Amino acid sequence: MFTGSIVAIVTPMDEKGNVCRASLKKLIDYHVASGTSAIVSVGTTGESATLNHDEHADVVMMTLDLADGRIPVIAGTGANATAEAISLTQRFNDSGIVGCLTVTPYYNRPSQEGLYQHFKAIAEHTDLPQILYNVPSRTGCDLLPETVGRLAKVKNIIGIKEATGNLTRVNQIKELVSDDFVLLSGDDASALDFMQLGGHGVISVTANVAARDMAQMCKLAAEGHFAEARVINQRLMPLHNKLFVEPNPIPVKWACKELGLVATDTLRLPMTPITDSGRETVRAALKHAGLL
Amino acid sequence: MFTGSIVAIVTPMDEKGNVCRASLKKLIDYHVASGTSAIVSVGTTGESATLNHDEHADVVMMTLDLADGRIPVIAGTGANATAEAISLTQRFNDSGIVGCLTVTPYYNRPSQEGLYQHFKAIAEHTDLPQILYNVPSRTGCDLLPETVGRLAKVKNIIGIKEATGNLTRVNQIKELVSDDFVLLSGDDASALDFMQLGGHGVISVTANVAARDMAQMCKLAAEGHFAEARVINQRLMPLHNKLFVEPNPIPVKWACKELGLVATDTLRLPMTPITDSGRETVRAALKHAGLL
Amino acid sequence: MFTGSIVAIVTPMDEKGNVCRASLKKLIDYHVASGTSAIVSVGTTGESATLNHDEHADVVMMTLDLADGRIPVIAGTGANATAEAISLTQRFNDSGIVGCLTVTPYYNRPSQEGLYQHFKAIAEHTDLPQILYNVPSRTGCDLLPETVGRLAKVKNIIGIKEATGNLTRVNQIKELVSDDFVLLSGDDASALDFMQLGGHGVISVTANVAARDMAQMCKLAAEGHFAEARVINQRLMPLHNKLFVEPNPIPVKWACKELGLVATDTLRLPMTPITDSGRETVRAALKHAGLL
Amino acid sequence: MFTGSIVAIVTPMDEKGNVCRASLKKLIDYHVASGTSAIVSVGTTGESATLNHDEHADVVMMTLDLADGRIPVIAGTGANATAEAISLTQRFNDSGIVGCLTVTPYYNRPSQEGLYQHFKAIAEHTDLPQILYNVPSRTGCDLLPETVGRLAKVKNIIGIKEATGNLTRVNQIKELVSDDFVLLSGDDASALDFMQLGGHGVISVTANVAARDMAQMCKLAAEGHFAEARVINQRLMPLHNKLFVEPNPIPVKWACKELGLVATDTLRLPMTPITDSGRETVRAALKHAGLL
Ligand SMILES: [K+]
Ligand SMILES: [K+]
Ligand SMILES: [K+]
Ligand SMILES: [K+]
Repeated sequence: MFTGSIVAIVTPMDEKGNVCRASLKKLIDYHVASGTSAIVSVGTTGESATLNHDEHADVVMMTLDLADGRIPVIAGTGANATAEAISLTQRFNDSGIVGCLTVTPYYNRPSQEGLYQHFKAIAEHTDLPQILYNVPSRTGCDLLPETVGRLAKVKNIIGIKEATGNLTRVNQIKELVSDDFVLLSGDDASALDFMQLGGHGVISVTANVAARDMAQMCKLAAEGHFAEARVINQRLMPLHNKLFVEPNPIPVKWACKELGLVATDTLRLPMTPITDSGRETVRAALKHAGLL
Repeated sequence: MFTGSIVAIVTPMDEKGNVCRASLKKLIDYHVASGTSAIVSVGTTGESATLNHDEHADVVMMTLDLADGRIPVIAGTGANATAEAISLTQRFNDSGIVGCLTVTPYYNRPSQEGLYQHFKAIAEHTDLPQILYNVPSRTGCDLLPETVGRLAKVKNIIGIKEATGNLTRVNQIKELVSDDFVLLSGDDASALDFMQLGGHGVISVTANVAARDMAQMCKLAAEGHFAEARVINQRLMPLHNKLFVEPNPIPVKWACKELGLVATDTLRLPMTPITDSGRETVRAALKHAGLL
Repeated sequence: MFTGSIVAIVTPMDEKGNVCRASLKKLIDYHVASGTSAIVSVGTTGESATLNHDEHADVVMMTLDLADGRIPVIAGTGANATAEAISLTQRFNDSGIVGCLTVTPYYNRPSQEGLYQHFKAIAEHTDLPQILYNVPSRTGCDLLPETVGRLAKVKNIIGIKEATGNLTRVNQIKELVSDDFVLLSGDDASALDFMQLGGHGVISVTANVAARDMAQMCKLAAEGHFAEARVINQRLMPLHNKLFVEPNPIPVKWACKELGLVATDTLRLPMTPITDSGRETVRAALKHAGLL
Repeated sequence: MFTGSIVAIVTPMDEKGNVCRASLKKLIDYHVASGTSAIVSVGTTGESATLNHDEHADVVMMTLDLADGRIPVIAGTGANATAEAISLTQRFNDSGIVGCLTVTPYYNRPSQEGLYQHFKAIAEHTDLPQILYNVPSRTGCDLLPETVGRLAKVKNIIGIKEATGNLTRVNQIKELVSDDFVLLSGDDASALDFMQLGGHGVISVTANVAARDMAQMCKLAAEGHFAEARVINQRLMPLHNKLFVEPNPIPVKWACKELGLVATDTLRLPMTPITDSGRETVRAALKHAGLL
């Protein structure tokens, strides 16, 4: 659903930079077995920036097909041009996906009114649940709680993936939206704290390599067993952190290859191969989490 | 050249949001008459983000046509995917443009190495001069001086539009590159200071409405007459600031419409109409500059 | 104790800028009746910066005397010179105070090792419990969790007043210290969230004017009744915020005078009298909290 | 004058942490010989924070004595309490100092109005010229250009040591004040740029060890020979940066001891000894500058 450990899955690629079906199938099975709640296909971690709209749609359909109904698929549909966002959204209108993860327009820096207008129009062109995504450090703009409250009144807008790492925002948003509105963390290092404050889950990068643990940590947190949840979080912390020792998804794709979950760690420019020291660092975090 | 006052020209649109040729023609004649050094077609102020590649190409082509050789045209060709960037550049290869303004990949946040690989690849597949564009506030990433030093070694990469507003950068970059490498300000409010420290010009938003004063100011600065350049810069300061009271190009498009330079101030979503409060602030700035 | 609503009390002054005993007595009685847990005398809010060491000591002794054992008194003992801090601490060694609130050296910006050395020496010259105080925005330096863990091993160092507003720090510090180590919020706007994450109380400014409510909010939070705690927090939020509409303690001293708790709102330079719009703002927040 | 290279001189101490006259005498003779314009006695680099008012006065007095009229002395007289500032200034009234360097109140964070009241009061109770000192990184507060414009109207306030490193400030302040108001850099790494934009000098930390190069560099800059000034600035750059590898004055005191200029590099707590890693970094910077 839109609760628990939702994975922002990587798009495994062959040596040529094209989606590798075999590796994608392995990852999906892994998530189905590990207890992951849902899969966000072609989000930032899935290299949505270097995949054209057609390739993007292909990856989503393939994932949907490989999921075979065993696990829900949420599609990344963000764009910085309102017409473009609506257009990408419409490709999935009756695809089988359960909702869309749509980011605030990046680079062009619209006003809060622009942000509002942008999401309102997208929402009016689909029946699919829309989950807002705010990540000021990559977009150059920040969706404020007041605007979220406004947008939460649109029937189709059902939640938000908050990636600021600004924990005071959980309750500022909660105070303005209904209890039905879903609050998901967008920052692994603080997801547990986010949950202890009232969040409902996390759209995770760490979950790519430690799905079992992340799912367990989230269930406990959900049941209010924060003390035992912290133990898992402590084992994972070096991963929550070192997975960004280099531009995500560079560290997570290598970790995946290393773990034997994907065939290659190939990425598309401007993402480049992990450095040697980067390898050493990630390998240690893996060791510490007990995955290696 | 790639010196002096270069206008980051707006893309005039009708009520339907489609490019308006008559207004564009008017703007071009205005710059030819005011002494503007060159025109940057379809850059950030030209709404590159909301124009599809086909519209992007048509606008650049229309501009060349309307310019009729009277003023050089530089096309915005930035993308956050290297392959997309290369393709976009190939569509302009022998169009008649003098160079390309290429922005650091936004949103995906690549490393200094990725940034290096990105631009090197683009430069390798064209013969047009490349002008790098650094604006961390909008992209989420920063092209450091040392990376600029590496890139400047590529025959094709001839300059940089620096928009951090961090003036220590002028001499940090200046010392790492060749004497003929061009440094252009990308921040109107600090452009004269930038030029006083060693820069060669400015890719201006203010030049859209104060083309003549900007051209004189830059010429005075280039000649070392900073005191007399400061006088003009003081008249223009409110505009340098107020043109950003609301998300650019919202204030400047309104200002063009107000002066009778363009028919409408219509923009594409997520850009919204100027507020009444914005109208009065920009208007007062126009009077201060002596334009209305 | 070192739990619940601890007030960073203002130092009421006559028209001449000297402590007003009558007004101080009224405030202390108010806190005793309202259920405030403890009083931090001559802290930042109490204008420790404009009071010399002798006047500082006089205010503490007077407060201690007026408290008459009905409520614990913690004394502010911070200084940016280690010898000076030790010296001020020693004046209170057998005064009757229950502990000292000592801030990280301001202005001189020592290293983490310097911070460590600084608090270790102070602690070695007293038997009084020491509560560390980290407020990077006023001091220019930041005491990191790792250093806190180091210092928490010193028997005499018993807790920390965290005023960064950085909520991820509650559990980073908790992971490194014993469960006996006290974590107090130093930021009213986020104190409840701080408590929900594991904090034990708040050294509050808001408590100066809404002591009953703050004490109640803290007890509920302590008993795990966060939902009802939020209701009180919501009523107080405009106060948590507008109390800093001007340099603290300018807004809180006026609120105090307005409420009739102190005779005058006189402050010492560089603190200046509240502005008219400042008054209007604070008066509204008071209204909203139902105090006015 | 209040032009050129002005050294923010260190306060040499023996093993016990007491002021060492012999080393001070040596430093003063060094500046007299190297061409240093003036000496700032007991400023931030001189450990004003760990010296009591009596020690502060003795050091300033010793310096005047040892200077024996061969070089002007400016005393640091800043305090975060207006009354304390006024008193400190009165102790130097007819001492022979040429002016006072007075820092914006740190820690208590006053408003622009408070800042204005503070300096006006100080200026009113002395006849010595006042040089304002803005360093937000250490004080937690910022003296804006417009407040500087107000203060500059006070006969007595003659200049500002600007240490933000924000170069747009030069002309923002320049345009608000009288032609004879002095602008001094307080940031070594950006001092030449600051001077190139209109500043008159720099109150330097690097001048402690490279007095001669700094004096020539500033004279060249004052004469408009920026190219030849840049050459020297490049040699000195590693030092401009490395002298802050560890909390100033830790690196610079070590450097003085290393050159044989001072007997010991002892500091007072919270300042701690230089680390071995620091030793090697500063040493390499000394070789680069050609001093060792
Ligand atoms: K809704
Ligand atoms: K080149
Ligand atoms: K302890
Ligand atoms: K003056």
